[PDB]
Amino acid sequence: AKESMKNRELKRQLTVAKYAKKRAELKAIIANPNSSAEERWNAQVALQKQPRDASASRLRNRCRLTGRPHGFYRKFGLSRNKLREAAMRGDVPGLVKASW
Amino acid sequence: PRRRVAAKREVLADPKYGSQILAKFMNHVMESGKKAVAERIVYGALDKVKERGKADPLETFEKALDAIAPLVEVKSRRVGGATYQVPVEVRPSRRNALAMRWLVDFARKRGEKSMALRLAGELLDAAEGKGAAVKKREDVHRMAEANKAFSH
Amino acid sequence: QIRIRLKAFDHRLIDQSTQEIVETAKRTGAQVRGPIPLPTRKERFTVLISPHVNKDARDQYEIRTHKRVLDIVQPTDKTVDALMKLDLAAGVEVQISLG
Amino acid sequence: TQNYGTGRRKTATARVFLRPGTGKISINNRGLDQFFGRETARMVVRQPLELTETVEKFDIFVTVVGGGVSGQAGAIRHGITRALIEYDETLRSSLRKAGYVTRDAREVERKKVGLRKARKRPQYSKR
Amino acid sequence: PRSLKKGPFIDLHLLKKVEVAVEKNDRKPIKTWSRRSMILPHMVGLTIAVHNGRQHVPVLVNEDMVGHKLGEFAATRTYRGHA
Amino acid sequence: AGVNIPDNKHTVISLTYIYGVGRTTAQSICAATGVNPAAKIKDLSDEQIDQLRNEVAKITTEGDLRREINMNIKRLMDLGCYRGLRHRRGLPVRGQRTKTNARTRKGPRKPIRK
RNA sequence: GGUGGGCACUCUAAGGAGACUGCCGGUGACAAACCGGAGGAAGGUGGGGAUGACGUCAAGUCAUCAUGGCCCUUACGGCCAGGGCUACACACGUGCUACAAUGGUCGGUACAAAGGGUUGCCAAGCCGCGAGGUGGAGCUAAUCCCAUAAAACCGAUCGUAGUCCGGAUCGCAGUCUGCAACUCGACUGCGUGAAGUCGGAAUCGCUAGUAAUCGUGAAUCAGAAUGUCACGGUGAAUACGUU
Ligand SMILES: [Mg+2]
Ligand SMILES: [Mg+2]
Ligand SMILES: [Mg+2]
Ligand SMILES: [Mg+2]
Ligand SMILES: [Mg+2]
Ligand SMILES: [Mg+2]
Ligand SMILES: [Mg+2]
Ligand SMILES: [Mg+2]
Ligand SMILES: [Mg+2]
Ligand SMILES: [Mg+2]
Ligand SMILES: [Mg+2]
Ligand SMILES: [Mg+2]
Ligand SMILES: [Mg+2]
Ligand SMILES: [Mg+2]
Ligand SMILES: [Mg+2]
Repeated sequence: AKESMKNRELKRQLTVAKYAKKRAELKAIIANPNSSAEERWNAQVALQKQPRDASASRLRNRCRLTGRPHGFYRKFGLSRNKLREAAMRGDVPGLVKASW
Repeated sequence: PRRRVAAKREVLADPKYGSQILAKFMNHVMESGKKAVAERIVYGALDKVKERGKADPLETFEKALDAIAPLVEVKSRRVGGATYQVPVEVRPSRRNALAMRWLVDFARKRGEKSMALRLAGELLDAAEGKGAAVKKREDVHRMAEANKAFSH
Repeated sequence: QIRIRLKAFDHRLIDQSTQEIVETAKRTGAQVRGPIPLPTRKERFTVLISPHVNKDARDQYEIRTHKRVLDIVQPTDKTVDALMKLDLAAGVEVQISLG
Repeated sequence: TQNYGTGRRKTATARVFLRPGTGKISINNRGLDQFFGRETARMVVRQPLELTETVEKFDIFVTVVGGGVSGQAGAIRHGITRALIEYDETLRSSLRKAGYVTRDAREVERKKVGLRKARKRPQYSKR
Repeated sequence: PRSLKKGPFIDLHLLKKVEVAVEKNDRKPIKTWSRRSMILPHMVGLTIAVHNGRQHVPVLVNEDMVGHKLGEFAATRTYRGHA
Repeated sequence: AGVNIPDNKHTVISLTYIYGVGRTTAQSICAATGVNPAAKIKDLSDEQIDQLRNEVAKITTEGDLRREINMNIKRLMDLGCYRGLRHRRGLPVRGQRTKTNARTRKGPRKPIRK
């Protein structure tokens, strides 16, 4: 949870959102059956031309407050040990301790 | 245990013979919650008994139990150097359950084709009193009487 | 014929909002069909409570989502649109259809 | 005419209608034997009739939802018992003695934190 | 295995370097870090120094290794024997 | 008959014994030429036993199958790829554990030193 | 229930009623209380959960965070490409699958609960043996999708064999996600078919919808569960007693 880690992952989603669209039609052309290899290879090399740090699958989300990789819940934006703090103080709306 | 708080649970659901002992035996032969498989096994065994000979299966089953339930049992107690095996008269409720358990246990290792046939064979043998279960019963009796000096 | 849907995280204020919208609905003189209690969503989480290794040390939380459905007949005076600011205030989400 | 009853057992719910007739017995628009195939379900569903010995007098219409076979049978028995009480409200004693009106409230215990089943635990090696 | 919708995968720089070096026949190993690459059928008879993890080991290409990958010819762990 | 085919058995099950035909292949053979797999091969006429011989002689059996499998193994052995190296030490070649539990490729337990 | 229609019911979710030793009998220091009985859906804190007193173990965490002192400041700070955390003579802990006939296959059919989905679910039809591919409907969802529950029941066969048991391992050919499946993904088809015949000393969980067995969902997550957390189906034996 260093400063460098958060900064570089932030740069990662910035770079991913930079193009965020050329990937779509490149992969569409690759995956299109009625596309022919003549232009499909060109789309392949165009896809591989972009910087490697641009795919969505390289994004590992972290806690919005601590930048912690493990223990994440996507309903909220926080980690395992800050969601409890937020909820037990009553900050998180709708969340209560449950028995059922 | 110490509390003596749990009373008995009564379920009496014989589907086609109207006997409580048959339902309890179906409980004994059951494994992993297969009620219906146990019913099929018991009914097949009784049908094999009915087909083999003119004897009706229910009376054969009942008098096979009456020829297998033990009369006295051995219970161990230590004294600091030796454990003596005192005899106690089995309660009228324990004997039925012990007989059923022994019957099904030695049926499971009879060795012939199917469980229904194994039960059939065990019932035929016990109605005359010559199986392994009656050997176990008489072994228990002779052990218990051999330790009659303790009895109290 | 209009359709009114209400959502909330708790039943106090959504019940209050339903009662006040329906009484305003009678006020204009329009027919109303009663409040329909829809099934309430219940979403649960289990979270470890120790900063380090204790797997059985867990705490369990849940969120409940309550829904209500109303409809009316023969409307003429629509101040509900004109009271939309007052009609929903804090934690009640209101949907209108076929206005 | 007719009588109504509702039954509930093991998350299985049943609506029962008693009418005059000759025991047609309909469950979800199909026959009893076509519904419960060769098990004790037929006897356990039939008992509240021979206990009050009016099996031939009543036609029974049944709708069921939820649960498994045994839960469905128990729910039907409970519903028929309640409807029969609603029909001839003097035989409460017989069905109480048989324990038929008593609704069994046993349910599936919830799974626990740190446990595998509701009560099973890991093996506890001490070293 | 890679889907046959796109059979061949090859790194662009390594591909262009190999297809440029074919003019002047095998004279020096081509050093590279792309173990993911698959041997092309048209580059046989040329030697590639693939990254191992600390240095580059040389591999000579024959016909019986076309469908394989470079990384299979540079072992990454040593295990010179327990005893 | 065949190559020591076992008799007194259903046709498909007996046909399974030929090292190169399993259960889907045996029933495919039984279906390509009309025979009843419910019928024991002990009771099949030679006029159809030779028909099954013709059907089985189409793909591979015994000697040629083992020969090609061993040829593949030796090719992997002598190429020098990771698969071959892992395959000559008698260790699992598909990425399974070796820290513990690789006993089918490593045979007996064979203790440690003294 | 496809339509008109009804507000009976079921169900859904809000407000309430009910069980408190209340009534009767007995025991009791005519005290607390104990043993029974009636009524009742529930009787004796009805069942399950949450809630953890003062303190203990200088118990765990400086690596979620925060923080005193000490330490590095052309390196103990940074960016990148590969590799490693996946190694393997061995020992241990926790689980899944079996060793079969209360079973394995082939065909016919019955019944759940809970939950996830608009950077998502992803149908009908068509193409493949299959993983899967085209297609684009509907759904901001008690409406559409995930999404046929399995064990059970009915009919045939296998007839006690290391086998129509068991599936490890290996060869060949593939699909999908992803810039990229060699190290090191998950599934599919064909072939192969290992140990394993109920386990020494020792040792574990469980008192009723429990143990045992059968399926289903979710979080994390592009892809990756025999783990974790939940949901239901079938459904026992035993407790004399306190040496
Ligand atoms: Mg910091
Ligand atoms: Mg990731
Ligand atoms: Mg009573
Ligand atoms: Mg529950
Ligand atoms: Mg141990
Ligand atoms: Mg009492
Ligand atoms: Mg009472
Ligand atoms: Mg606690
Ligand atoms: Mg210390
Ligand atoms: Mg320490
Ligand atoms: Mg790197
Ligand atoms: Mg690790
Ligand atoms: Mg098999
Ligand atoms: Mg207990
Ligand atoms: Mg269960």
